[PDB]
Amino acid sequence: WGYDLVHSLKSPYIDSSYRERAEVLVSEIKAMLNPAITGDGESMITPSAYDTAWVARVPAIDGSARPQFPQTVDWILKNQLKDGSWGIQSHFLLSDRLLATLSCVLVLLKWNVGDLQVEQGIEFIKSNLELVKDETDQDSLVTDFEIIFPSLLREAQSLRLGLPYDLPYIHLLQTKRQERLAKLSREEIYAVPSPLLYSLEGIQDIVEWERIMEVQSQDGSFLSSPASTACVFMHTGDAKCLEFLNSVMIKFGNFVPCLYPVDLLERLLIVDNIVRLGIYRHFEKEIKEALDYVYRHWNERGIGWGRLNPIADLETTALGFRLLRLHRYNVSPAIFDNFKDAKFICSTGQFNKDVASMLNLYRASQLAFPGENILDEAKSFATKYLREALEKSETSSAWNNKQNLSQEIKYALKTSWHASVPRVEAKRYCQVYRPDYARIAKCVYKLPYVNNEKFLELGKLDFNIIQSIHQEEMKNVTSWFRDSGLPLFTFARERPLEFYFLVAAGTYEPQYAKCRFLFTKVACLQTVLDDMYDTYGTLDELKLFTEAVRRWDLSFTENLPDYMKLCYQIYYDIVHEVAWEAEKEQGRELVSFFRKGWEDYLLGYYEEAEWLAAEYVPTLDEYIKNGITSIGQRILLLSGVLIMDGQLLSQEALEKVDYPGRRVLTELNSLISRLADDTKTYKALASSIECYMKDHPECTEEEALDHIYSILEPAVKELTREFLKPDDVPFACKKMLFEETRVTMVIFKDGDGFGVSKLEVKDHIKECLIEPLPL
Ligand SMILES: [Cl-]
Ligand SMILES: [Mg+2]
Ligand SMILES: [Mg+2]
Ligand SMILES: [Mg+2]
Repeated sequence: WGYDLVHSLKSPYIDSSYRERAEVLVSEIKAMLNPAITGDGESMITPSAYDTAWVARVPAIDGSARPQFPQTVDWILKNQLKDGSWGIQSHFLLSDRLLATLSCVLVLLKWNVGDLQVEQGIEFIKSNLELVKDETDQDSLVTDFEIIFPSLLREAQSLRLGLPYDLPYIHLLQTKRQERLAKLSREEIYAVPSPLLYSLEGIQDIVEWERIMEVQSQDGSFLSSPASTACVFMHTGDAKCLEFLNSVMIKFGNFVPCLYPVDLLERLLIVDNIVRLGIYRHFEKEIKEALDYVYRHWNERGIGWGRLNPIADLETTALGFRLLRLHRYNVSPAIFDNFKDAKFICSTGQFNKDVASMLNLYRASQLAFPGENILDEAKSFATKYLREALEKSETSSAWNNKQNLSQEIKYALKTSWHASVPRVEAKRYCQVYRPDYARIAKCVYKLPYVNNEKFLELGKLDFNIIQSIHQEEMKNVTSWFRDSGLPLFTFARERPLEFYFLVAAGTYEPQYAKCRFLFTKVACLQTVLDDMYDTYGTLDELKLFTEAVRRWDLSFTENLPDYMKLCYQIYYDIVHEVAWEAEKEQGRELVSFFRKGWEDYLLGYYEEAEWLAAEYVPTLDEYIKNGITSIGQRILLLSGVLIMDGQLLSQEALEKVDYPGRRVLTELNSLISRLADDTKTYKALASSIECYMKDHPECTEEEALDHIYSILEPAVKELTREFLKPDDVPFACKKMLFEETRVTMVIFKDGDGFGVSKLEVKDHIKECLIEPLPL
């Protein structure tokens, strides 16, 4: 550890060829995504054999005895899998194969063709149905399986196909079907668009076709389902229905997907994945183009996965809310009123979709601004839902286990967005992201623009390049620390890597090396100043040191004890090196501004020193006032933020994020740091807890702690708004301040009062800065 560990590191990814390879990946990715955000190749989605077979049913509109779309028949005949089923070969899901195979077998029979495919299709259905012993064996269910399959299977039964119609599992499905159909308002199907419009082909005996057009989508589809739309068409001859089938055939050629379009959801999944992989900074233009389009279609009623959906979708709406707000678009969490009742519902659709909706709601809820009570409710509700989902047997289906759903859920619940290490989360996601990820709706499908090899390849490479660059910086850091004189103060612990990590883990970009470096010097100085003021020094010594702080005269230190003479000199050098760099970057005078900041900080320390010497316990108001200034986060933050390559902060601009006395970014960080620190430790002079109990003699320790959190929680919402707020402050500066707060919040998370876990601090440095991703 320390100097020796760091200088032994030898990362290959520093060589310029790796960055050059990464730039080819970036260009290839932009080319791949171009049709999805700029062109017309939108909605890239795999075939649905099940839906294709429904479209193949439509008889020629000229009245002749052939299909209107004979290419779909040809497709089906040519795409049977080796086991006799239809579906995507890479991923086997019983309900998907059962539904799709029975659908294809029936359409082939209609047109009197593919006798061999039909024979093999029937064998698969019969064979696999007889393997189901109990419920646990059915696996994950595609959308509305319980409703559609009994209906489709009755159709087969009327044709007397050789299927096991009398199996227990079959009877169970009918039972489940009746159960779903009971809670159904029939009269409302025609008045209020609902999830069931996605599967009309499964409830033909219920639907009055002459009334169903009122809930048709503007593009002629029924909830974007080709199968469902085709069904309505054969019953009504509706022209807009036909136009929708035509548009889908024109787009895909000889097949259809199970959802079309998916323009809104797809765009958001692309951005989500790019962001979580840590590679967003390469694709600013594409992310703006994607989100601008989503925002154009953002409305008070929420959004569906496609822009023409007649009803909003919680999964897509919650994802959109989060990404839009995260990217500084103005959205209101009142859109979640659309998914309420007399509160929330979303306990109806297919399981994976329901879980995805609640994960997205849970995540969106963490981006709350002050006074946004509905997000507080959303959080509670989503948390409760997700905790229950873990206890559900569906969560442990073979399919869900293969995708580690329970792990994803558990990880989501233990993960607080505010208390996160950004570089570490991206690293972890590169380890979970799947190029061949399969999703569920009416059938199993993939979105190749969202899930592919290139994303991951760039993700891993980019992470390793960034990390190797940081490893070289850590050599400079440790090299500087060693010759700095700081190691001489043996009453203070040496933590240069921990302070480096504090900034590098959030502000990682290669151009901000000077920012990380100066930040690390100041934090190293501060830990020594801190131990000097609250532990090592005597009041009389500290009065002398505090006086020299006021004078800014090196010659004046002749009065000080030897150890303080040295401390003053290092302090004086570091302050003025930071100042010089800042003036270089900013092009204006900043020495006076920095000196004032250091004065306030250390006078704060001295006031605290006087309190200790007098065994004085301040009121909580006094404690907080002093603690915001003396915790020293402010002057530390300024020492990094004013020296970010190419980021100009006028005085006016700076005062929007730094202004002692106001609730701006640096002030909120100071307050949050002080209190998150107290809540984390305090048990191990006097803290905020102890101060409240002096102010309120009768209150318990529990009441005292609870009150501290009542100050914390609102502060964190304000931090979030100040960060994301639109303004004329360089966003990179705001992000630096925010990300430093986030890493701080990781360090002090879960405040039981015992103290900080030093062992986990090290593990974070290891994961983030030491060990690369395997390629
Ligand atoms: Cl998968
Ligand atoms: Mg202290
Ligand atoms: Mg201390
Ligand atoms: Mg402490």
